[PDB]
Amino acid sequence: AKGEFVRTKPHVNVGTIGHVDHGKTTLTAALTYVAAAENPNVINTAHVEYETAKRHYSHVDCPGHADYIKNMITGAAQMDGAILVVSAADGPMPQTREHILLARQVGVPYIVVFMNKVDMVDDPELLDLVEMEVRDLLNQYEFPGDEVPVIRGSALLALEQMHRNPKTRRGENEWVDKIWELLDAIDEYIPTPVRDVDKPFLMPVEDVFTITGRGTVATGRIERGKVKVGDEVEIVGLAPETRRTVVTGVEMHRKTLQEGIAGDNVGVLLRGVSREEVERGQVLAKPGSITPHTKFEASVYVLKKEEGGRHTGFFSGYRPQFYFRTTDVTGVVQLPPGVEMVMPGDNVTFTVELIKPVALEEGLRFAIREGGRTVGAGVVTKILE
Amino acid sequence: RNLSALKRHRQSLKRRLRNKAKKSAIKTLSKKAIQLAQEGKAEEALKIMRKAESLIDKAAKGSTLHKNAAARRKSRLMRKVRQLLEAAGAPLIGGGLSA
Amino acid sequence: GRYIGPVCRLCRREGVKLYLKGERCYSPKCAMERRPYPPGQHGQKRARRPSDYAVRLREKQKLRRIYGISERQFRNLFEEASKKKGVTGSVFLGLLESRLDNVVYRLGFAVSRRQARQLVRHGHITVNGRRVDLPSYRVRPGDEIAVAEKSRNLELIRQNLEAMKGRKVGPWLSLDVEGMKGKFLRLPDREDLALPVNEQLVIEFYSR
Amino acid sequence: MVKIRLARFGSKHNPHYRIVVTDARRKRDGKYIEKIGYYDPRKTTPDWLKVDVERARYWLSVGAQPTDTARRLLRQAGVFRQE
RNA sequence: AGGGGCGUAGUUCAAUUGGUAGAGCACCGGUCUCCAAAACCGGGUGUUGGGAGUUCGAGUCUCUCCGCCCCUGCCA
RNA sequence: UGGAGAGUUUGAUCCUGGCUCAGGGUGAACGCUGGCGGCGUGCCUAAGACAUGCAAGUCGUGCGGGCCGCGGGGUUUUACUCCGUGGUCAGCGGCGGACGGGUGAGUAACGCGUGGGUGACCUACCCGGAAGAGGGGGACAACCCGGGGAAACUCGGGCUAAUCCCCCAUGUGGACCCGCCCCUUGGGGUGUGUCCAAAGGGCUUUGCCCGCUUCCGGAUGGGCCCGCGUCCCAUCAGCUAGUUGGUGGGGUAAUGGCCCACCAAGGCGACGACGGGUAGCCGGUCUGAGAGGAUGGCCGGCCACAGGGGCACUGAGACACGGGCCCCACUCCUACGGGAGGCAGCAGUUAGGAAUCUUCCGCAAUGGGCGCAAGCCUGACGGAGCGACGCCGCUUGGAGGAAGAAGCCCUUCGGGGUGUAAACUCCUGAACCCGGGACGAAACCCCCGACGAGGGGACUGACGGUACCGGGGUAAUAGCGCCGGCCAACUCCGUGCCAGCAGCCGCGGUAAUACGGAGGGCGCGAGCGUUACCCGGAUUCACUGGGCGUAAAGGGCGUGUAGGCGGCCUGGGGCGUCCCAUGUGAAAGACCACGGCUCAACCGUGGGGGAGCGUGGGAUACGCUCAGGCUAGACG
Ligand SMILES: C/C=C\C=C\[C@@H]1O[C@](O)([C@H](CC)C(=O)NC/C=C/C=C(\C)[C@@H](OC)[C@@H](C)[C@@H]2O[C@H](/C=C/C=C/C=C(\C)C(=O)c3c(O)cc[nH]c3=O)[C@H](O)[C@@H]2O)[C@H](O)[C@H](O)C1(C)C
Ligand SMILES: Nc1nc2c(ncn2[C@@H]2O[C@H](COP(=O)(O)OP(=O)(O)O)[C@@H](O)[C@H]2O)c(=O)[nH]1
Ligand SMILES: [Zn+2]
Repeated sequence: AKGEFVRTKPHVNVGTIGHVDHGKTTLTAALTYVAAAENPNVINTAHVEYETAKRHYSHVDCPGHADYIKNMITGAAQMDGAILVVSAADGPMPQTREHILLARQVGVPYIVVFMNKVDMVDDPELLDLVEMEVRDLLNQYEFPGDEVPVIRGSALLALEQMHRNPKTRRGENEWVDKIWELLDAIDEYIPTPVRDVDKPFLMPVEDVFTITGRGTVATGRIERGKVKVGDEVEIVGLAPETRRTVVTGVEMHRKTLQEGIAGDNVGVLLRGVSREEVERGQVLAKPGSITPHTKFEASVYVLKKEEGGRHTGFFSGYRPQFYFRTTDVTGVVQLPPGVEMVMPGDNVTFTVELIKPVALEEGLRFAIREGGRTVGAGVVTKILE
Repeated sequence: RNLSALKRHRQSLKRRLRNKAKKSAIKTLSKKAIQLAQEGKAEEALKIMRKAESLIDKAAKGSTLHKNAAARRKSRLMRKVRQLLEAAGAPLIGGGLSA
Repeated sequence: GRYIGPVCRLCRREGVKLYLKGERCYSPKCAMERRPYPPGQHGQKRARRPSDYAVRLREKQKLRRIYGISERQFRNLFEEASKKKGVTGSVFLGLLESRLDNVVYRLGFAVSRRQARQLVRHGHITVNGRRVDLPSYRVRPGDEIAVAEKSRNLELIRQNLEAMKGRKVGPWLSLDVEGMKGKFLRLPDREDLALPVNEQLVIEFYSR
Repeated sequence: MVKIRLARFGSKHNPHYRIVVTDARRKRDGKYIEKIGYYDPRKTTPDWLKVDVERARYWLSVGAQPTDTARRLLRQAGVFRQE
């Protein structure tokens, strides 16, 4: 009574964003119920899924808030494109801003803005006006705003049409189609990145579960290589030392996977590992691939006010939070004799002294946030300890 | 979800009902005999007592009372019955009770 | 595993000149011929009167250092010698001597025991036909030890089998110099082994 | 019923059975009724099988049902051979 | 992962009048002694939890982290 | 064939006496460190809760059907589809699901250990022997049809087959009542009277093979009973109504107050009843000179339990781990009326905890169930995996190599130390590489001979392309504790009753072998330390093997109950005691000898002990007992 998972169509990670109370959380509940007719078998992030006819999907419905940034910011890094939701009732409200500028900081390529809440207050301009403010806001953050599939439609209505009768083929609602318009037009425009399955294993940890009868499961999107049952791995980071075990379970969206390749949120039962023994900010990798570290030098670039950042500079002995992957650990700053007044807009190379050991590795990039703002970003240079 | 153990339960209830009856018979039939063996009904006493004694060794044939369990029931019948007849009344028809 | 390390250092410490090198430890520099005093920063200073314990500890260490054996193995033999019938003193020595790696050294082949060990370990030796590579192998009476065929040419087996021109072996071991052989005629005795060690004083070490 | 089988002794990768007249139900290596012989399946010694002549026959003449591969050995030992 | 609390000298506690940080126990030197205790002279002994933000200036008002407590979350 | 002591009360001494240490051990855990292999071994806690998958089936040579692929079309074509033959889904019937596997909750008890009893009993399948297997009738499934239901499944009508059920006969024989003889608890024989048997199946067919029936005996396994043995508290002293006995019944395979009427008043207890606490018992295991003490994990035997609790059915056997019924708690489904489950099976989860493993491979071997057999099932088992958890083996190199580099450390500034250590030179070649590559497996079965004995032939390997062998082949890991005494091992600096150390005595207050670092050293090494617990040392609960005037210890003193102890001579008994024979004392373990894996660890074969207790026979000094005698004790 479990069921296996078979591969064929390419996989892709997505996740709705936008201002809180707009449409993200429900349209997701819409897209899902939709692609479940012509496709048989379908405050906290909700990894869920839908399969079209050309590809497989993930999708993250992050809560969003000037409170749940940390939870949010994570899920972004793990996606290949976001469905920026916007309500025709209000427009480009603050959260909509925050999310985009943030969705940019965390890398992320292309966006598919879905104009939800179309079914409300009919207006010649309004509907067409919005499409403006967005493209103005997207480029105001260097996005291809003047060429970003802008589909329009009301999810709420789309969904309520599904609860009546499950099966509902293409456009049998002047409604159940704008979703098929976004859904269809979504597998378009936003490509499929290069997933390298030649490199050693490494999967950062997002959430950790204790599956009754089976053990602790570590979910995350494999960053390189692949793992199958019987594979040995290492839980490197945030602990006395790096514990080692073998994987005895791999699954795709609550379903027995066979060899999970890179770029797919897969869960993995780890051999004999207690729950308080595995947490986020950790990384499951190939024995020997990467080690735990505290101090390192990095080529960091400090953003200027203009781009969010500080506007006073910081001297040696600054304590911000560095983000490596699904993590966010603090660290002191101690660098060259001089370089003292390192104010905004510089490319210095200091040294961090994290209080918590994290799987560092020359070549890995990161970001710095202090005072509710990305004060900087860079990459790991040489490793001291 | 299940097993061919059931084949034994069904089979169980059946023969549980088989010797269940064969048993209660010997019983109602053993009393009927003594219930007379003391009235004086010498003749029909042995008649019945002779019948009872049959049904007894009968069950003994199968898994009902096998061996001694039967032997005993008999001793106690050909005992209580005779012990009531010599309570005034010679043994009429030869019956089972050995003269 | 076995010791591995500065050895004349032990030749020193123990007082008695030991032979853990074969060639050098025999020349004008076994160190006991230059600094006949213990190693370390002190070594050449007033030696306090050794405690009854020290005495035994040293005596035992001496013996076990000669054969380059580990304490674990060394002890077992001793315990083993106890249970067996006869004076534990001799018996112990016997067993100790029956050690292949050592029997090899005793018959030439190897200049030292540390070398004799690598031979047995690397194959080069044989027992009644088949080859044994376990240094701890215990040779019994009547067994003939012998270099392996593929070994009979090695640059070492030569020299070491060369210096055996004349030099006689213990009255408990015979030797065919040309046909690299040798038999364990009899079990060696306290006397036969002129060892600078007091056995019945080492037997004391394993009591209290 | 009573039988004549092999109870495994020796150790891992070193079988050394003991031919015995136990009882059918007993666990294989449990308490047996009487040892009558042994069998070294690797004949790593000029005596990889010995059997109690007088005894094997006794038990046979009373209902002991030799095991399949057990009989094979009793036979080879000359149990049945009546000449 | 998200809420809400707490964190000032060694230690219990002060300035909810935003203008450097003060009180008792305690401790540290000096005289004295072998060294203390005692007596007498003389001393605040501070990562205000870290680091940034406003401010001419922040313990105080904003943020973001750290550790700890408490309430909810959490089956690939 | 076997016994070691030391530190610490004093200014000093001797004694007493406690504390502490050196030894061995462990299903361990914790710290630092960690290369290989072999054999062991791994939930000690929550007998807590558990997703999933598997751990028990098999026989068509017992029987009748459905259904699919095929011989030949019943007729002349697909008609009443006969039957051919191999399949497959259940049903009926049979044997096995009562073994094997798990656990230690309960249990202080005939539960276990041990030795016996049963004239008071059972034992399916397996052997040996005796006599049989002749007639006859009938039912329910399956299947057809009808019906209620979410499901699990259930109701009704009606065919039908058997090794399913029933009636009659045969009575070798057996059971039961009464009489008799032997015998002695209910056993064996006999007479008269009742009552009781059975099934056909496959062939290569008046003969076999597999069954069936009744009886007798053998085996094996068990039930019940009994003597002796089996922890702590007496601040627990009295306990008892089915209680103790009887008579007659019920009950069981069988004794029994096991249960029930009725009668009698008993039964038990300081030789520790009753009660409370703790605990499965044993072979053994650790320690110990021994006597002892501690313990009961893995292996083997016995018992008990299967979510908690009660109960019966079937059956040779269960009051039944993956059977049933009921109640309870908890988990889950529900169409809300009733449904489903029980890992202390294998593996895995979670909780608890200092802490204890793979949802592996194979039935090739051994063993089991069913089968004529082929063969099927087998998380028993054989293996592999993970963990220095343990024991054993192996490696990190070998030989050269300076009146002795550097660096670091000391220094009476000459030098000493690390130190043959390194470097360097030769040399061997763990790993790895290529090639070859098992043992475990010879029987079921087929063939000649009778499917007997004997001879011959074929198939079958999970571990594994692993062990192991040949050839090639690189210098290739080292750590942990300790250095005041006990106890092996010392110097410098820092520190200044601080920081800290500490098993015991104790170290630290400005020259600290005692703290911290360094140099150096000692011990051990893929380990080394730590904590916990057991024995030892502890003759410190003293049987072996101690004590009480003042060290802890003589009762305040009488009188005396139970109990313990008992002068001299002689005889009977022969209980203690001692001796001989004999039965028992499983295996494994331990010990000893010899073998097999290159050794060892592991492992096999053989050998030798042994108290206890049963039996028979014997001894009679001493103890006891009976009897007679004595006067030295005692009393008059
Ligand atoms: C930021 C949080 C977590 C980041 C995590 C990691 O980041 C990364 O390390 C990443 C690697 C480059 C990283 O270091 N990110 C770290 C940094 C990356 C920074 C990149 C790219 C930039 O370039 C300078 C880029 C945004 C740049 O800025 C411009 C924006 C200016 C905006 C001004 C603000 C305006 C008007 C405004 O109204 C405003 C506001 O927005 C916020 C608050 N109040 C305001 O009033 C423009 O849009 C350009 O595009 C990797 O992606 C990792 O894999 C990761 C995802 C785990
Ligand atoms: N007017 C309108 N309301 C909508 C639409 N879709 C969703 N809503 C409603 O908007 C509210 C918030 O939607 P939600 O999915 O929670 O957005 P998010 O959770 O903020 O991403 C709810 O009441 C939804 O039912 C729509 O298309 N039109
Ligand atoms: Zn030397």
